[PDB]
Amino acid sequence: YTIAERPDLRVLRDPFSAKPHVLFYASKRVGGDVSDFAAIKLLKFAA
Amino acid sequence: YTIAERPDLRVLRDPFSAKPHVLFYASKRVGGDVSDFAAIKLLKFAA
Repeated sequence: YTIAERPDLRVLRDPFSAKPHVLFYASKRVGGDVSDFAAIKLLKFAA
Repeated sequence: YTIAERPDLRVLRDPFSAKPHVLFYASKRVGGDVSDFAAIKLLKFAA
């Protein structure tokens, strides 16, 4: 499993959009699916 | 014809209002009309 990420979390705040409120906008961006299909086995409980 | 203007291009980026966007607001200002009415003649195609 290969996770790709950017290791910092961008933070913004704005009295400018809503006037009496502050509205903290924080976001980080991150993603990943499997790189190697032979390296993960699963336990199915059915059969 | 006399053109009056400011020689720049004011850029204001706005992460705040359109929140997942950046929203560059750029505005220069310019005006102008004819200064010497004798120095422009026209070709009318009618009559």
